[PDB]
Amino acid sequence: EEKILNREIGFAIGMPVCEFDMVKDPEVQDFRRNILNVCKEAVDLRDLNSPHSRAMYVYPPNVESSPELPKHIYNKLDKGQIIVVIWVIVSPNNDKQKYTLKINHDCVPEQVIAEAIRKKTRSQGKYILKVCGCDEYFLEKYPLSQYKYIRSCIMLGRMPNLMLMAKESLYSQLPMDCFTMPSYTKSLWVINSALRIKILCATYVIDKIYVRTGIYHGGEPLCDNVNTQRVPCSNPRWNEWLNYDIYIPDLPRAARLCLSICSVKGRKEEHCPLAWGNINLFDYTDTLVSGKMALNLWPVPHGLEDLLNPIGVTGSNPNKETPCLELEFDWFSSVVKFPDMSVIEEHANWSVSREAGFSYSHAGLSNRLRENDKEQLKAISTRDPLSEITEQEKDFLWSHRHYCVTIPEILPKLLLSVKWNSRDEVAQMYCLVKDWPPIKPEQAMELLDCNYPDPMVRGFAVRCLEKYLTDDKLSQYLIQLVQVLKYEQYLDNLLVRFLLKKALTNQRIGHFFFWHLKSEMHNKTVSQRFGLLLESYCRACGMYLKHLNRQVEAMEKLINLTDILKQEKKDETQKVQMKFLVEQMRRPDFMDALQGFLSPLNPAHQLGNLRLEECRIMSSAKRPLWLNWENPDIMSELLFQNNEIIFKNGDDLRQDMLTLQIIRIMENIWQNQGLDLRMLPYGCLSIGDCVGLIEVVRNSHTIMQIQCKGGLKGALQFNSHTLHQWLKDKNKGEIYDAAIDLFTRSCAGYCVATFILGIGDRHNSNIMVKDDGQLFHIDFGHFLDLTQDFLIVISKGAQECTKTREFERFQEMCYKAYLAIRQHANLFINLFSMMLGSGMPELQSFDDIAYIRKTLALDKTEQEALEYFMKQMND
Ligand SMILES: CC(C)(C)OC(=O)N1CC[C@](C)(N2CCc3c(-c4cnc(N)nc4)nc(N4CCOCC4)nc32)C1
Repeated sequence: EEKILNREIGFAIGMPVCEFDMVKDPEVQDFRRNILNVCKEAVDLRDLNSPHSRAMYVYPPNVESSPELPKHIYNKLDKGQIIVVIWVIVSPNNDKQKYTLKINHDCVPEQVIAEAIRKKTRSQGKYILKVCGCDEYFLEKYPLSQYKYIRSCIMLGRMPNLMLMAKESLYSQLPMDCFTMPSYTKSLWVINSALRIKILCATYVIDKIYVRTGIYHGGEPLCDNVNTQRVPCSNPRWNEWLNYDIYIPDLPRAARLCLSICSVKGRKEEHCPLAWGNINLFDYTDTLVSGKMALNLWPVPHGLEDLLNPIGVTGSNPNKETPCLELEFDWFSSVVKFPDMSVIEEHANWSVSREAGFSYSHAGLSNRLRENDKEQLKAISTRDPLSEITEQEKDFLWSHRHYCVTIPEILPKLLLSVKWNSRDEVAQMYCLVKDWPPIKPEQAMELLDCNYPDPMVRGFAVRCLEKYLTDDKLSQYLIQLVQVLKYEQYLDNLLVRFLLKKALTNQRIGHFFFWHLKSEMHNKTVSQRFGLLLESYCRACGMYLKHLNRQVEAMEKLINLTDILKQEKKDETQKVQMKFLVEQMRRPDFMDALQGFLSPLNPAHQLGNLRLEECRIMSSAKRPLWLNWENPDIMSELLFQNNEIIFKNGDDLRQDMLTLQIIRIMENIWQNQGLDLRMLPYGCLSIGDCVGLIEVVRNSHTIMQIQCKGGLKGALQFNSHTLHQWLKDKNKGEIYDAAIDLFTRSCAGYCVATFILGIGDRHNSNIMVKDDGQLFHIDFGHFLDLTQDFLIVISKGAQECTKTREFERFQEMCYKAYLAIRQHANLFINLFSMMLGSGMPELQSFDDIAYIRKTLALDKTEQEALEYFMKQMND
């Protein structure tokens, strides 16, 4: 009953559910109970129009956000019409019969079905369309071309193959979801005292040692940092009150105490942080902290480059056998609470009245209290998220804060201009935020990074997402939204409720939401937040938990298998290693585990029997596994008969994930702007700590393999004409011009992309080509830091390739692609900035992201940046 569900949830998270019941923290227990309304709401949405609504949850329509087709996509159609193949399975022999239609691109699925019934009968509401080869359905009345599969077929010039299926055949396979509810003052503003914190002593701990402290709002100090006196190592007792230059009523809601135990060496003094810890000055119930408190510290993360870690996670280290700092806060003879919104609202009105009479009767000059000014506000509004905003500009923005509500896009600049250590300014900012006009999701996401910790600011950003973020765009930005959950002060927040609700009403989002959280469960700084979020997801996702457990079981077996191969049988032959794999595959636990589950790279792909004869232990770095499964779909032949995936144990696949996501976003920018630059963002998913899956691109070869004619030629005898000749043999005739054009467009896209992103390495073994001419890159080891062979293909064989008309057309493609991404720089700056909490070695500070500002030449004019890019291309 509930014991079965708790066992399944425990296996999915990799933690028994009873371990959450043992947690004494009232915030943990309140999260577990209070989040359940999000679960109830999602389940009710799924039962509204059951079984159609249940079918839409399990198989959501995979559509683009807009039915409007870019002019170059509409041109690929035949006078606005598409040719589709509709297949029917005629029982008993289960024969596949096809019916070819020529219909308007914007025909809804029921119109297509009716037209297929007409063509079939020439020799209605009881049927649905499915994509041949995978579990993707057309259950909603969107125009056919808006479905990503159809849109993808229009571009690429492939013919859509759809399968007609009885509506009842699908609805009968949807089991009944069993969501069951589980078994489980004074005001801050009347305290007229300055903030002081006592550092008592440290347990579980170079010349001397001290405690470095600071009051922060985000990564910004609200006052000067204050240190304790230096003491010899030993078990240091300080018993020292640290006094801060800030008054208790001026503490913002998101104010934090950031601590460090620092080391001093005498040589120039060398200071090093030994351990760190951050504390929210207010708890989840708005209570100001008081009395004695002990904090277990965390190890210093690699690449800290400062004595404190204000961006770091909040709360005590769960491992209690670590450096433990004892602190004491003042007790104001009562439980002190942050004021209600109505109290803050009254003070904001009284502040606007006081700071108006102060303007008239104040003898001094107050920089914080015309058409040239409106143009200066408009120019500041257009600066990128990493551009510096001076103290004079902050005074300018804050003084015109009411004019700012008319350029809603300026909100991030204005929020940075507020004096967060002044309750008079903050109360006024809350009122402006409360009625601020909504902004576009790509702009609201900026307000969810580490720079904006305020709950009202973050609440506004989430409300913009609830109103304007489509499920397509939510899927596209999922990795960032799951990462910014780490910046939230508390377990229960508006962002977590938005993401969970979305995950629980769209199973495609729920699948990736599960894996982005599960993959970080090894990280103790997020284990509890992500584990509690995972329990609430698993409790309400329905039958999909049974499928997720099968994916988890396959991945655990592959980690175990690859662990034995990398450790115990490392130097044994690939034949002897494959004999071990075939022996492990004869064991029932492994036979079940590595077969008959959905692909974690794309749950629409079923993975049937493991085809060991087509598998191999690769000789590449970290010895990955090349795996091959049968696609058990009734029409697998129309998509792919076998699914090939690389399972790698040892590489941090997060940088590859991020690069592949960015390439996808760049391609959408280009496609929407009428720039057909074909990219290949293949699937890559981090499954855990340096473990993951990579999608194998069918019909691909490295430049190295093409160049050495499969072993005959050696590097010393490498002709720069070989690549072009190989492409001509693979595409003879009219299909040759298409291959050269596809090669040109894809090569242009990758030249610009790798340039802007600063992708290193780049050689004949990490650059690949498909039979049809499509060029792509693999293995993006690092980021934020065009051979003669390609020019010969682009110029169709000419020796003076940099002088042909084809090279001028390729150059224009690159310039337009570069300018299109420069126009969307804030989005890319924001996507990188939101990842600053992952702990990726090549993305640790805003200085790393500033590399994009240089390649995009954001401090120049449009014509000055194009000339910079032309100089880089010519060099
Ligand atoms: C049979 C073909 C010609 C396809 O492959 C071959 O013969 N190769 C011989 C070795 C080879 C280069 N290996 C080595 C590493 C590798 C990776 C890879 C590995 N680690 C990260 N982090 N990221 C990507 N990815 C792919 N890709 C296959 C194509 O689809 C995209 C993914 N191949 C790879 C493939």
